[PDB]
Amino acid sequence: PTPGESYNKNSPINIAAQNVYTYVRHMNSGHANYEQADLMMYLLAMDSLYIFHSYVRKILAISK
Amino acid sequence: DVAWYARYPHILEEATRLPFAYPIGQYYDTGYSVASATEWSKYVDTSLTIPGVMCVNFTPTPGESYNKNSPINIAAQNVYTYVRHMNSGHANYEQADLMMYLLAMDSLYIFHSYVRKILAISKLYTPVNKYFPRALLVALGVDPEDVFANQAQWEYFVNMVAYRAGAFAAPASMTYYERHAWMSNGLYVDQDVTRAQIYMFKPTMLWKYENLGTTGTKLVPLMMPKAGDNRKLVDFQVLFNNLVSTMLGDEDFGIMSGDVFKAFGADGLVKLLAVDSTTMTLPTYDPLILAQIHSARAVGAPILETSTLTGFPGRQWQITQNPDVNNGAIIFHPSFGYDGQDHEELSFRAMCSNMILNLPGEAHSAEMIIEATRLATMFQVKAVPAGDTSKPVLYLPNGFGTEVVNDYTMISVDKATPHDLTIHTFFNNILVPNAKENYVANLELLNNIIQFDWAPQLYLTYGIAQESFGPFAQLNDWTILTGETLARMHEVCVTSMFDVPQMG
Amino acid sequence: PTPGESYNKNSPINIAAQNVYTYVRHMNSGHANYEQADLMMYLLAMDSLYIFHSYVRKILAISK
Repeated sequence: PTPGESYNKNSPINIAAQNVYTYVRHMNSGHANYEQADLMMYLLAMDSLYIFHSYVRKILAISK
Repeated sequence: DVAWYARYPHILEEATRLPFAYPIGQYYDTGYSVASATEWSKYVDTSLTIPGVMCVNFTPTPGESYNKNSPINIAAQNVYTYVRHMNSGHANYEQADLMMYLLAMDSLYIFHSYVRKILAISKLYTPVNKYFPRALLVALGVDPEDVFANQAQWEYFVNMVAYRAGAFAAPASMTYYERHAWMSNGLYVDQDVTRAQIYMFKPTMLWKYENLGTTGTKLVPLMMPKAGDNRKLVDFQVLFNNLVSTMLGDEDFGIMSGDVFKAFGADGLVKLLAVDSTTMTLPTYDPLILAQIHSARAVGAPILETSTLTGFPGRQWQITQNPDVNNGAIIFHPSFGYDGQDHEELSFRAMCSNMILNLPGEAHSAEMIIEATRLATMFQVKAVPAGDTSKPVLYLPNGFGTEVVNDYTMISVDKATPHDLTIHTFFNNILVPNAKENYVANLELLNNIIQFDWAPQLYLTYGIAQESFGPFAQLNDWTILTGETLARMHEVCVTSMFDVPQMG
Repeated sequence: PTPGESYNKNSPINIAAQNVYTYVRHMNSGHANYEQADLMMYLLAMDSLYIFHSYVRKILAISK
C-alpha cells in the first residue's frame, strides 16, 4: 500500500493532509498538539492495521 | 422627396446594389481609380487594414498604501475582526497575514480566469471576423496551435487549476474578486455589431506569495506572457507551479482558508467556473467597461528586482509587510513611468497635464463617474533619484484603483504579403522620433486606434517639434479632472472593493 | 483540383484542417501521431483518387 509519489509539499497526500487537518481542526476546537502530517501519518498507519485485520480475517474465512 | 426615383425604381435598385459587410481580419486592396498612378508608387495608398483586438494589459493593485491608515490596512482590520469573531480560538496570524492571503487568492483567481479564457477563446469562429480565434490567442501570449493540438491536456490543466485554487476560501462579499473576474472573464465589443472590434483584459504580472518567516510576508511580481510570445502549456504549468508552490500543501494557508470558510459560509465564497469542452464565452456589449477603457491611463512597465534603473535603487514593485517597518502595515507605493530601459522615455512628460474625463450623453450618474475613472491614474510628483546621475524619470501618483494599466496591445493584419498578424504595444503616450519610417507608422497606429470606439485617449510627442500634442480622442460631454478629485474617487473605490459586510 | 489559395493560417484549407482535426482527434479520441496538416493532405489525396475513378468510369460509359 502506497500513499502515492511524494517529493515535496505540493504532493496529493500533503494536499490531502491539509484538507483533512482543516476539517478535523474545525470540528475539534481547542489546543491541538499535532500538525497536518502527524494526522495523515496516523491515517496511513490505520490503513496498515485495517489491511492486517482483513488479511487474518481472510485466513480464517478461507479455511471453511 | 424625389419623384423620379418613384417612376424608375428598378434603375435605383440595380444601380446601388453594392456588396457590404466585408469580413475583418483580411488585407483589402482598393485598386486604382487612375490607372496611370502606379508611377507614383507610395503616393497612392491602395491598402486597407482594419484591426480587431485591443488588449488592455493590467496589474492588480491593492491601492496605494503608505502607512496603517490606508484603505487596505483598514480593510485588513475589518476582515480580521470578522474572521476572528467567528473562529474563536488561538489564531496564529495577524491582520496582515490574512489580508496578504486574500491578495494572493486574487492572483490565483485571475490566473484561472486567464487560462480559462485561453481555452474558451479557441472555440470561437465567425466567418465575418477572421481574427477569431488566433488573434485573441496571440494577444494573450499563447501559441494558438499548441492549444488546438493539445486540447485535452489544456482542459485538464485548467480543470486542475480550478480544483487546486478552489480548495482555498475567499469571501464572495468582497467585490475585489468579482471585479477582477468581470474584467478577466470577458470579451467586449466596442460597438454592438457583428464585425466589431474586441477589447480584452490580460494581467501583465501577478502577485506571487513568499513567506519571509520572522521578517513578515511579501507579494513579488510574477510576469505573464506578453503578446506574440508563443508560450506553450508547459510554460503556463511552470507559472502555476511556482504561483501555488508555497501554498498548495501548506499548514498556515490551510488554517487561514479554514478560518475564512468558517467565517464566510460555503454560499459566501468565490466560485470558479469550470470547463467541459463546450465552454464558450461570447463577445458582449458592456458600455460600463468601455467607459473605463476610454479613461484608462497607462502607468508603464512593472519594476522588478532585476530591472536596471540608473539612479533609482530599490524601486521594485512589491506588496511588503514587515513588522519592524511602518508598524507592521501592508505597504505598496509603486513608482510609475518605467518602460523597460534606461533612456528617459520622454513621452511620459505628456501625462503631466490634467486628464479629461470623456463620457457620453448629457446625464452622468454618480456610479457612472465612479466607474469610468477606475483605470485612470494621474502622476503627481517626480520620484527623487538616489544620486546625481539618473537615466530615467519616474513618477509618483496620487493613488490608483484596484488595477493599473501597464500597456495596450493592438492586433491587426499586415499590409505587406503575407498578411500575418501585427502586434503593436503602446502606452497612452507615444513617442515619434525623427525618422522617415515612423511618421507613416504612427499614422497607421493612429488610424488603427480610431477604429476602436471608446479607445484610450492618446498623447503624441515628436522628436524635432519637441512638443507633445494633447488628448487625441473624439470628445463628448467632458470635464477636466484634477489629482485631488481622482484621489478621492480612488479612495472611495479601494474602500468599496475590499468592504466586507460585518458582524464584528 | 485546388484546395483554394493558401499562404497563411487564415486560409479556408487551414481553417478546415483545424475544424476536421478537432472532430477526428479530440471529439472522437483519435491517435496522436499526426497533425492537422497531415489529416488535410490525406483528405486532399482522397479527392484525386475519387476524381480518377470518375474519370475512368466516364471513359467506360462513353464508349457505349
